[PDB]
Amino acid sequence: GQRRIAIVAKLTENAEMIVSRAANRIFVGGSPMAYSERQKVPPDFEPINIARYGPERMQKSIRDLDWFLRYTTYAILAGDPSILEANCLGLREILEKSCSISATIVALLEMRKNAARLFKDEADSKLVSSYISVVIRALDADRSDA
Amino acid sequence: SRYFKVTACIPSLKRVRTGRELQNTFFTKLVPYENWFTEQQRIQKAGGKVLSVKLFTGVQGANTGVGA
Amino acid sequence: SVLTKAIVNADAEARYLSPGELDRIKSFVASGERRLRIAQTLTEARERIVKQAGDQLFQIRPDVVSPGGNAYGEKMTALCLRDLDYYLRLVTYGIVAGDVTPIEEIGIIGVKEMYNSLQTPIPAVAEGVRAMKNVATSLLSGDDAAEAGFYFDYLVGAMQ
Amino acid sequence: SVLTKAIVNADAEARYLSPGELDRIKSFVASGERRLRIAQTLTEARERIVKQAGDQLFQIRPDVVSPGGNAYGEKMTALCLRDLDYYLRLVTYGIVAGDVTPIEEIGIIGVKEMYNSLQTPIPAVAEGVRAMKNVATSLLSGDDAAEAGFYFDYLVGAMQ
Amino acid sequence: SVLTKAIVNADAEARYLSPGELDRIKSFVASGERRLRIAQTLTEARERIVKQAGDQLFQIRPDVVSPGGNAYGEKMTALCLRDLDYYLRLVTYGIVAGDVTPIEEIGIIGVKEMYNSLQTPIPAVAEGVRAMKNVATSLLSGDDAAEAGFYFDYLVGAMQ
Amino acid sequence: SDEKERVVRAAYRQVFERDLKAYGQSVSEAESKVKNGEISVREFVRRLGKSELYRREFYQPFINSRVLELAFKHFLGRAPESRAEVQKYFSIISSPIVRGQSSMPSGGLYALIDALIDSEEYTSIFGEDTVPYLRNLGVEAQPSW
Amino acid sequence: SVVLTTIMNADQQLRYPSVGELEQIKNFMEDSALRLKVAKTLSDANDRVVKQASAGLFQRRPDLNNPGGNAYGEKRLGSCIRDLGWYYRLITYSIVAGNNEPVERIGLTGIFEMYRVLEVPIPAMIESMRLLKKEALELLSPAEAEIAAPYFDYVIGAMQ
Amino acid sequence: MQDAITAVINNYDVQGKYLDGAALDKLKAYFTTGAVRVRAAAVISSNATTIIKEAAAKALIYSDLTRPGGNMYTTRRYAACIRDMDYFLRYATYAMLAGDPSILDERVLNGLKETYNSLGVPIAATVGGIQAMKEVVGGLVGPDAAKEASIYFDYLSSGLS
Amino acid sequence: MQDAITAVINNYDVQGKYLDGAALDKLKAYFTTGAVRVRAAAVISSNATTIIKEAAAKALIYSDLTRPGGNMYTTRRYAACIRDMDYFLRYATYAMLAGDPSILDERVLNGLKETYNSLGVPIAATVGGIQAMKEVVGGLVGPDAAKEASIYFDYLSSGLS
Amino acid sequence: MQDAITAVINNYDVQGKYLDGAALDKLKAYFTTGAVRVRAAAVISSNATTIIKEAAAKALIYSDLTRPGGNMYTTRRYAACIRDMDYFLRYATYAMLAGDPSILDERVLNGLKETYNSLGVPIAATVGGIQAMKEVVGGLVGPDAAKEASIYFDYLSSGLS
Amino acid sequence: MQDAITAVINNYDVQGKYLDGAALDKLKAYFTTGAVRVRAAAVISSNATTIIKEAAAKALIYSDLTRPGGNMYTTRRYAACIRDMDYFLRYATYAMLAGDPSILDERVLNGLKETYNSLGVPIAATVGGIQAMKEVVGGLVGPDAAKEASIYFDYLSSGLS
Ligand SMILES: *[C@H](C)[C@H]1/C(=C/c2[nH]c(/C=C3N=C(/C=C4\NC(=O)C(CC)=C4C)C(C)=C\3CCC(=O)O)c(CCC(=O)O)c2C)NC(=O)[C@@H]1C
Ligand SMILES: *[C@H](C)[C@H]1/C(=C/c2[nH]c(/C=C3N=C(/C=C4\NC(=O)C(CC)=C4C)C(C)=C\3CCC(=O)O)c(CCC(=O)O)c2C)NC(=O)[C@@H]1C
Ligand SMILES: *[C@H](C)[C@H]1/C(=C/c2[nH]c(/C=C3N=C(/C=C4\NC(=O)C(CC)=C4C)C(C)=C\3CCC(=O)O)c(CCC(=O)O)c2C)NC(=O)[C@@H]1C
Ligand SMILES: *[C@H](C)[C@H]1/C(=C/c2[nH]c(/C=C3N=C(/C=C4\NC(=O)C(CC)=C4C)C(C)=C\3CCC(=O)O)c(CCC(=O)O)c2C)NC(=O)[C@@H]1C
Ligand SMILES: *[C@H](C)[C@H]1/C(=C/c2[nH]c(/C=C3N=C(/C=C4\NC(=O)C(CC)=C4C)C(C)=C\3CCC(=O)O)c(CCC(=O)O)c2C)NC(=O)[C@@H]1C
Ligand SMILES: *[C@H](C)[C@H]1/C(=C/c2[nH]c(/C=C3N=C(/C=C4\NC(=O)C(CC)=C4C)C(C)=C\3CCC(=O)O)c(CCC(=O)O)c2C)NC(=O)[C@@H]1C
Ligand SMILES: *[C@H](C)[C@H]1/C(=C/c2[nH]c(/C=C3N=C(/C=C4\NC(=O)C(CC)=C4C)C(C)=C\3CCC(=O)O)c(CCC(=O)O)c2C)NC(=O)[C@@H]1C
Ligand SMILES: *[C@H](C)[C@H]1/C(=C/c2[nH]c(/C=C3N=C(/C=C4\NC(=O)C(CC)=C4C)C(C)=C\3CCC(=O)O)c(CCC(=O)O)c2C)NC(=O)[C@@H]1C
Ligand SMILES: CCC1=C(C)/C(=C/C2=NC(=C\c3[nH]c(/C=C4\NC(=O)[C@H](C)[C@H]4CC)c(C)c3CCC(=O)O)/C(CCC(=O)O)=C2C)NC1=O
Repeated sequence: GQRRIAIVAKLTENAEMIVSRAANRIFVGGSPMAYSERQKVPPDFEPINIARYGPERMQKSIRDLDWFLRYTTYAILAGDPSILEANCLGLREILEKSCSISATIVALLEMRKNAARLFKDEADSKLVSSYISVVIRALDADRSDA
Repeated sequence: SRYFKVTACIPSLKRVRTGRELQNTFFTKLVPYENWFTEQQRIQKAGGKVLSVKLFTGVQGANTGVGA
Repeated sequence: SVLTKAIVNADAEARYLSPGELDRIKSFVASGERRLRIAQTLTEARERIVKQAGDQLFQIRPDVVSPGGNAYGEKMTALCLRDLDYYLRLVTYGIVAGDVTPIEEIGIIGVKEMYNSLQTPIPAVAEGVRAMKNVATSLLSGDDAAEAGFYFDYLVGAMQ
Repeated sequence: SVLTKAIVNADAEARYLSPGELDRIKSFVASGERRLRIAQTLTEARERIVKQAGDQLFQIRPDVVSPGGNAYGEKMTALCLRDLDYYLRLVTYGIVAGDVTPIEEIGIIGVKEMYNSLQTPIPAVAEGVRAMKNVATSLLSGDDAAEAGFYFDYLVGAMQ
Repeated sequence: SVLTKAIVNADAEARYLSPGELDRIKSFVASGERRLRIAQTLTEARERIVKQAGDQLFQIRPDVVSPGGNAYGEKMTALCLRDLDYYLRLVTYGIVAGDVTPIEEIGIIGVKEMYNSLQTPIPAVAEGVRAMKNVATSLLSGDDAAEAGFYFDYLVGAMQ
Repeated sequence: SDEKERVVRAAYRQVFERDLKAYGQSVSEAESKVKNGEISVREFVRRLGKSELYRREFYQPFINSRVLELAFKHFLGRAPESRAEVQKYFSIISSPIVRGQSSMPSGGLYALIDALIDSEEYTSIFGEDTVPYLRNLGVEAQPSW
Repeated sequence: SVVLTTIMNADQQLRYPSVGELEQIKNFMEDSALRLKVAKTLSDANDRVVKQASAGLFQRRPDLNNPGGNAYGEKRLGSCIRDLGWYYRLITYSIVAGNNEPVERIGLTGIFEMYRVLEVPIPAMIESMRLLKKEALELLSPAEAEIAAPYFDYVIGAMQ
Repeated sequence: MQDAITAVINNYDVQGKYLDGAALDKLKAYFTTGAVRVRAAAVISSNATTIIKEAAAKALIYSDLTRPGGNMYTTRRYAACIRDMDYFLRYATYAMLAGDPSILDERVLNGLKETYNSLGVPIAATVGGIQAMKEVVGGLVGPDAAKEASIYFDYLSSGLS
Repeated sequence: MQDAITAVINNYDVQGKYLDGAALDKLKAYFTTGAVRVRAAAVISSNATTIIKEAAAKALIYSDLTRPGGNMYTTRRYAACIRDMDYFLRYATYAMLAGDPSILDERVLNGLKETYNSLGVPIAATVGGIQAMKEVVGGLVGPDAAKEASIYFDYLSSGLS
Repeated sequence: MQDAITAVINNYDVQGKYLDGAALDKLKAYFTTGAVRVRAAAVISSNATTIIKEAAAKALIYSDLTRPGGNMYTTRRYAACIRDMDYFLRYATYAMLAGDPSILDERVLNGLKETYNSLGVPIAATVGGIQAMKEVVGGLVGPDAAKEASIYFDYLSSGLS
Repeated sequence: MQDAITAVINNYDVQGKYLDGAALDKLKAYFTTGAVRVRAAAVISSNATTIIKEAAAKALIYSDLTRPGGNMYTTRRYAACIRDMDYFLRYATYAMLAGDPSILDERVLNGLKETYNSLGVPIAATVGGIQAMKEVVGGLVGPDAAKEASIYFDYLSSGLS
């Protein structure tokens, strides 16, 4: 109930910072959140914001992180991570032609850890950590998925 | 009217079903005479084997009492 | 028989026998003596009916007793008369039974497959049964004629 | 009825009627005027039978007309007598029909659920039906008495 | 009980235990202490509750203690009190078990055939259970009495 | 305990489209053995299909060509998908005797229900233990024709 | 095999082989004399084609032999090369067979399920089988290439 | 199932001769039974539940079976036993009307002892209940066919025990 | 089917929005009333047969419906009417638990008016029975959940009528 | 099940050896003769009913088996035995086409011997009918496929006995 | 489903005529165009998945279908594509192997508009996706076999719209 409402409200109030830390960590060569339209493992082989990817890839890159954060709040209000895992079950096959999967998994890890930073770990810090861990767990393998 | 009491195992070798496939891989069930042939052919078609057949219900004389 | 059919129906319904079901038994047991008399008459005249049925069959369907036709030889004709006697015995069984399930479980199920394997003319066998029915009507009374003709027409319809 | 039952079975098996079924139809049509006379007698004695069955039921189970009784009160007893008349009418319908298809479709399927809904004693209603059976067999000859009463015990067994 | 139904539903769904499905498990393990306390508070007065429900049932239904009733006689009255104690044991079983499954599997499936073969008033038994509920609710606290009355009314609806 | 009743009441709902316990009817004879260990759920469903209760309810009021479409939804959880399928099942229903192997208790509804239950599709999806269920949009790939 | 596939359909439909089916069964054998040396040439390259395919696929996808790769290390490379040899052997078994049977029945029905707990990239296996198909025809003539290309197309058409 | 007429028909049909005077007399026996069986069956069907109640009262009720620690204890098991008792009565009436006990071995006795051994049903209590059952039913229908009913009841008891 | 939470989440997903303050306040309103609905549903489940009991006694029986020629005449029609009335009660309970009429629209209301028109069932009598159980449920549940229960019964009655 | 090619393939796959000279020799030995198998199968399919006719005439019919008392009494048992005869002939043709008795070992002999024992079927009469079919088939097909059909006919007869 | 061979026979059978010169010309034309069809079928296979990906990139993706609200907004809606497609391939590869519309009208394009209307699924978008695959298969297959594949794809698109 009201705990879940407060948890999702706390994510929504500063969702920008959570995406910002992950984007700045995995994207080097500029400011990733200048490309966000809201303003309007060997982990990283850091893509350059203009050289390797380009603007059209950059917009998808910035959008999908905020989309992931939004669906986490969706499942948080929901009872289970079904909305998450049904949407990240076969996602890497779509992504991997233009995806650094190892780059994205470390971004998800940073997102989970930063979201845990916000809360006091009553049950809230473990809840968001468990929900975001579902995305990474269902994403990695490339063969247990789909 | 008579039901054969048999036991058999039938493995599925083309689909690898993933839920409660233990009650469907070995069974004993009374099957009528009129349906026993078509039921027994299914086990052989699937690839399993029948372990035993027992007439159970009736007599081997047949003649009257066969119909049902 | 009627008892077997009624008991089977009530057993399938999971209940004791219905008011039609009991009265069908009382009427059958009331008719039993005349059933036995008709059976006694047919059994006593069993050879004459078979002979006249064979005569009428071979006079109405000569193609069977022609070259080919599965009834050319003397042994083949004897076998055909034996089959007519078998169906007469089945009719006598059914009359005393009161229903036709004993006939169906013995000589009516698979008859098409067997006669197609042998290539015997099933319409010819039906004609023989019709001749047997005519002989029985000639050698019986009226009400007994109707009662036996019910089973004879059942055999004719089953061979169809 | 017997006709509906035989025709339904023949249609379900996709075949013409059997000789045994035809014989049962002949017996049923033969017993028709006797069945009609029995039904006419019961219809003419419908009110005395209901009243005597009421007295017998109240004597055997006066508790039902007690304060903790389903039929406590003159209006509840009138409803009990009305149900009694309903079941007598159903018995006459079954008598003329020769079977229990109309009785079943009208007054037993769901009767347990309805009487549980109304909190009424099913064994008490069966006792009333048996009292009806006694009063009705008191006004009929022996074969006719057995004929009506055996429908009555069909109703009693169904309410069980 | 609760665990059995949850695991059965999950296995029928062909998946692990749902996160929501484990929530009922956590709630049960949380409320187990309170339900055990309520269970002992009910068990400490088994004969007293049976007594007071006895006065309520006998005063509400002189039918049962009537000459036509089944409680006429100290022996069968004692049998009725033993049945009431049986049902109190069943409901305390259900209270400790968290699901009504033990109650369903001990005393409501076939209870109708039970009391019909014994010729006993199902509404009278339901009235006794309701009086037992009233005495128990007086004997417990309101919040836990809500769940206890839920179990008791499930039993009342089951015997009806 | 309490699971055999759950399975049996689901069987009635799937076969007759609703529970018959509300009315008070039941196939008591075949009901016991499926609980009881002799015949499987497949045999129990076949006895339910060829029982008198199903014949009076889904064979009397309808045409044969409608009885096929209702039996497809009852014993297979789907609709007939091709014209050739309808010809096969109608020719199975319509004839007095079809026979399979040996015996001939195969008339109308009895022959059709045997053909439906012994089909390759039935004993690949609802084989031998499972009460048949609706294979609607959520469950399987839905045909569009 | 083609005979196995035809007999499967014939036994499934409960009938003999068809008039258009024997025309295909005979045409499957008449080209067997030519096809025997076709797989024989591929048979006598078995430890060479896959060895040269290793450098062709691992150079293309360089993440299969890196620290974050599934085939990192000598013994991990050996497993991938052994898988390539296995699939080459199976495809030769199928080309000396006819229909998809040897590959589909043994090492094709459930590769997704095997890799489900094994973590080996299906899109990488697609390029591996593409490379194998490309490096095995050049040993053959274009006349044999026409009798070889579809037999290699099935692996990369199935895993997709 | 084979009734008396069907049994005689089969008996002379496997041998392969027309029915004779012996068969006529054997069928005449069942024909001269004269519906006393159907009257007795009608009476038993009329008062079936009363027979079950009295037999249970003089078999198992007010005893260890109906107290804790019994196969009869609890409503589900009692309902199963009473349904089985109704099964015994109905199939006994069926065999009594048919004239032949083949139905009892067909579906009323075949594997019944094995199922009871698997379950835990006391055979002796059921047998004694059936023993009281033939007495009550014979008291009901009358002495004309009481022996005829008792022979099928004894056949069922011998098969069960 | 859908409920309050699922409806809100899908309504914001279709736009592509984060769950804002208004959505969290609607979930505020749904969650604060939760236990009342649960206890009301428990009371309804425990007293289901008696709610139908008084509803039938006050709206249907003792009228021309149960006499011959009425729709609810005969045991079959009586059992069918009570089963329908129970269907309505149970689905109203589901709608009250979910906080949404989508389940009622999806699995009850469609085909219902057309089926009743086909079979001749009196829709006015059905609406009267639904109002009867609405009154009975309001009496049983009490002030806490009376309105929340009654709104879905009123929805069902308005959809039928 | 398996034929010559599939048997060679999986018999080599069990130890993971590529097709060698002996394997290709076995495959060539199969392919060099299967055309005669095709002709024999076509002739058998065209003359199936006559083969079952003459086998029954010279081995089963005109005997006490078809006389009253034998297993071949009644048209039902006659049709059942002739259907079994047809099944044996068709599976023998399948085995001859495939060049491997795995089809007979799986879809013919599996669950047949003990079934015949439980049904009372005469195994000696069945074997005699099988040899009658083999004689007729050898007469029809000619020297080209006579031994090829006869080997699998003997396989079926030896499996039965 | 019909091919050219079956279509000519069916057309010449309802009017009861033997195959004349015109029928033999149509069958001859199909037999002469019987190798490019087989080759282009294999070319469409293998490169099927890349064809679908390129067609999706060319028509579907980079539009409103991917933004919030579209019918391919999330995955599983994206996943219903590639599926949905792989049909329109698969089929019409069947068409340009047994060349006749027939199959495309009986299995794929029949009630598809009704299903799409009941499920959302922009028909104009799914027709643009079809034309994209038409272009990609015309590019991959070759100069002469680009046609008749263009024919079947155009038939599919026109029938859908
Ligand atoms: C795995 C560690 C080992 C192994 C196993 C293996 N199993 C099968 C086939 C079946 N396994 C089951 C299992 C179950 N049925 C149930 O009901 C349950 C519990 C609910 C279980 C665990 C069954 C019934 C089958 C047969 C049907 C089927 O194939 O699905 C196989 C396949 C055998 C075959 O090819 O026929 C295998 C290989 N194999 C190993 O090497 C391990 C030691
Ligand atoms: C005579 C009117 C017709 C006719 C008959 C005919 N029958 C046979 C051979 C057989 N007939 C039977 C019959 C039965 N077996 C049973 O179990 C029953 C049911 C009681 C019957 C009726 C059998 C078994 C045979 C086979 C031989 C045997 O009995 O051992 C023949 C001989 C065919 C042949 O090829 O030899 C004939 C000619 N033929 C006619 O033309 C009439 C229409
Ligand atoms: C009388 C011997 C027993 C008894 C009966 C009793 N019945 C009611 C009320 C009703 N009974 C019916 C019955 C039927 N409806 C049908 O369609 C049929 C089939 C023909 C029957 C038998 C109905 C519909 C009612 C409801 C009222 C109405 O008819 O409109 C009551 C009243 C219950 C109450 O007021 O709560 C009673 C008492 N009571 C006994 O004690 C006898 C054993
Ligand atoms: C009491 C409120 C009502 C009542 C009851 C009554 N019961 C009997 C006899 C028996 N009751 C039972 C009950 C059960 N067996 C079980 O397994 C369970 C579940 C736990 C129950 C409740 C049994 C077995 C008997 C038979 C005797 C025995 O226990 O051995 C009687 C006596 C009937 C008689 O004919 O003697 C009575 C009177 N009577 C009322 O008036 C109340 C409504
Ligand atoms: C009664 C006098 C004694 C008794 C019986 C008892 N039986 C069961 C359970 C079963 N009984 C059956 C029986 C049959 N099913 C059939 O179809 C047939 C043939 C007509 C028979 C005989 C079976 C299979 C069951 C299991 C399923 C069921 O309950 O219906 C029980 C209950 C056992 C349990 O709880 O599982 C009982 C009590 N027990 C006694 O002590 C009496 C002396
Ligand atoms: C009762 C208060 C009123 C009444 C009702 C009545 N209904 C039927 C028959 C049916 N009712 C239903 C209903 C449903 N099926 C569902 O799945 C749902 C929603 C989940 C509902 C509401 C159906 C399908 C039927 C037809 C099949 C069946 O009978 O089960 C009847 C019987 C009509 C007849 O005799 O043919 C009746 C009488 N009748 C009244 O008078 C009341 C106002
Ligand atoms: C015929 C030459 C002999 C003969 C046979 C006979 N068979 C049966 C009954 C059955 N036969 C089978 C056979 C098979 N099942 C299989 O899977 C296969 C191979 C694929 C075979 C051959 C089966 C299953 C049955 C029982 C089911 C059924 O028949 O539908 C009978 C009937 C026995 C009876 O009356 O109970 C007979 C007579 N009889 C002879 O006289 C010949 C020696
Ligand atoms: C993709 C380019 C477009 C699109 C499609 C879309 N389709 C569905 C769901 C279904 N599509 C089908 C299609 C078929 N079934 C058939 O049998 C055939 C021919 C053989 C076809 C073409 C069906 C039946 C379904 C429903 C069942 C299923 O999914 O298999 C969806 C899913 C809709 C939903 O979420 O419920 C989608 C999204 N979407 C786009 O944006 C493109 C324009
Ligand atoms: C809420 C869960 C969810 C997601 C995330 C999702 C993603 C998603 N990403 C897509 C594309 C894409 N996504 C990306 C890129 C990226 N993707 C990332 O998650 C990274 C941040 C980044 C790489 C670093 C690119 C480049 C494409 C275009 C397709 C291509 O790569 O060829 C597409 C195909 C349609 C399109 O082009 O928009 C989907 C459906 N759908 C879902 O249901």
